[PDB]
Order: sequence, then structure tokens, then C-alpha cells
Amino acid sequence: SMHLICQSGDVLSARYEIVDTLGEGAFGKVVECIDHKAGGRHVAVKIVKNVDRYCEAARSEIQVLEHLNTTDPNSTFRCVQMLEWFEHHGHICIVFELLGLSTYDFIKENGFLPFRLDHIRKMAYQICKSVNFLHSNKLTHTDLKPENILFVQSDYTEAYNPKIKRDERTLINPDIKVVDFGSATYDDEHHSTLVSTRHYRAPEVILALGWSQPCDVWSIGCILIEYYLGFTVFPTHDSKEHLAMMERILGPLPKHMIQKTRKRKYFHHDRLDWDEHSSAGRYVSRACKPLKEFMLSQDVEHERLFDLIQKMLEYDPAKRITLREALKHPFFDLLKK
Ligand SMILES: CCCNc1nn2c(-c3ccc(O)cc3)cnc2s1
Repeated sequence: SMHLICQSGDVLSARYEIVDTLGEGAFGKVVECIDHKAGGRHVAVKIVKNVDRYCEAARSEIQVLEHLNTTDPNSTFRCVQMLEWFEHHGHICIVFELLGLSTYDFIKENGFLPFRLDHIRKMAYQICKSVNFLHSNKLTHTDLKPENILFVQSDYTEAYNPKIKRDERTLINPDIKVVDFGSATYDDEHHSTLVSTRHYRAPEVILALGWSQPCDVWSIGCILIEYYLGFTVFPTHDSKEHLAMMERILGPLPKHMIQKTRKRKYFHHDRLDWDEHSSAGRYVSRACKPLKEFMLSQDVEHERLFDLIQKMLEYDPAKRITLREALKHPFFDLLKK
């Protein structure tokens, strides 16, 4: 159905001519359009599936972005700018400023290579600043992941690197914006039991212990390590295995969280019910290892980044570093005058 209305050359709302598809998600797709009203300026138009779940998210997003874009009209805090919304053949469509590739797609197109540390520093700072602005306004994003962090411009330079015997892309400008506010939840609204894309999901969410702003900090930690390594650190699609990967990289879960959860199926006698000597078990043991062993250098700047990641990946959300504190971490000192 969407297929029929999202084609190159189609005109939306008597104004936006589709150029082609930028990306696709469970919610629908985002297409690049020429805005014939605004002199031909290109914009991004998100076309939402005509399915209750995604319509409701889209309506919620529209409310959240009107609030954020009004509170911060210049995008000082780097939330994407929504321009307008309309309906096309029964689909909600939301128009945004046109950005570049997601950080995820950039990594993927570069053969799953990591970003350079100086870029990670800048991107991390901006992600923290942006999501902290949400947290200051009684909001939790709940779905932070590299697909939802987009470069303002994703242009790169490309040269043969003799060291790794392959061509390699170097990002020119690492500035980012945060997108997708369809799951963003206010402190005083209903909190769904399940949030976040699995790989970025906090342990309090997996264990259904209740969540708030700290779950975003966990997701960010997962994003940073992925920017450093070039790959997803919890790539599994199974909750128990995910928890087993956590234990191998970060150590055992806190006993008090284990005791409090209603997800008894993961546990036996307050320990993860996980056979380490099963095949899945041996894979987890050989693929995963303690966090600091992932470091590619012992240089102090790498140590600083890993200290920050370690603090973001604190199991107990009440002890996890806040984004206000993260912005003052030494890893960011090089950014300051
Ligand atoms: C499909 C993966 C990306 N997901 C989303 N992208 N966006 C966008 C968006 C995408 C590309 C742009 O140039 C500008 C804005 C807005 N809301 C969302 S959810």
C-alpha cells in the first residue's frame, strides 16, 4: 500500500516531489523530496504506516517536536527540526529538515569500521547535550541507537590506506542531530514495560523493573562503544543471552535487581539460568570479554572514553552517571577552550 504512494516522482500534498528513499524502518519510510513551494529546497518526508501503533507514535512525536522545536528554535540542542505534517492517501506524513546518513548507515557503508576518536568525542558530546536537554524537560527518548543519530552532513574523503590494505572513508564533519521522538515519554505519562531496540536496551528494562532517564544513558553507552569498535556489542536477539553477554563484559548483575524482577524465567536461585558450557555459552565466552579488553590502545584518551562508557553501563540505574555529569567528564576536556 505504501509502495503505491512513495515512488520517485510522486507528489505529496501538492508540493513535495519524491526524489527517492532515504531509509526504511518498522514505522514506514523516509524519502527525500523537492519542496516546490520553497523554491526547490530538499526536505525529508517521513511516511508512516497506516497501522495503529505507528499512527499513535507519529501523533505523539508531532506533539513532542512542537514542544522541543518551540523551546529550542535554533536547534542549539540538536533535536531534528520538524517543518510540518499532513495526510496523504490515509498516511500521516511528517516533513523534516534534510540531514545526511545515520551514524549506523555511515558505519555500514564503510565496511563496519569505527569512527576516529576525535570524531567520537565530538559526536558523544553532542549526543549527551541533546539528550540531556530532553532530560531537563522531563522527557526520556527511550529509543536511542545509531540509526536515530544522523549526521548533519555525511560527506567524506576517501583514500587508499596502506596499513589496512583497503580504501577508507574519512568523515569531514561529525556534527549530528537526534531523530525519532515517537517513543519519547514524559515523566508523568504512562511508561510501557518494553522500550528501546533490543541491542541498546537497559538491564532495568529487560528485567521490567521500571525505567526513566537513566535508560537513555545506558543506550548511549552502547552507542559509544559501537562507534569505537564498528560493531554492535550486544548483537543477540534473545533476552537471556543478552544478559549473559552483559555478565561477561560487565560482571554479574546486582543481586537486588535480580531479586526484584518479575522475569523469573531468566533466573534460578537468583543467578542467571545460563549454561556456560552449552554451545551458545561457549560462543558468548569466546566472543565477549571484559569491557576494557576491547580497548584498541592504552593511550590515556582511550582510557578516558572507556571510563565514561563504563559509568554509562552501570547496571543499577540509580547509580548510573547522569548526562549532566557525563558532560563534565575528562574525555570531553579536549573540546574545551
Ligand atoms: C529509517 C532510519 C531513520 N529513522 C528516522 N529517521 N527520521 C527522520 C529523518 C530522516 C532523515 C532525514 O534526512 C531527516 C529526518 C525523522 N524522523 C525519523 S525516524
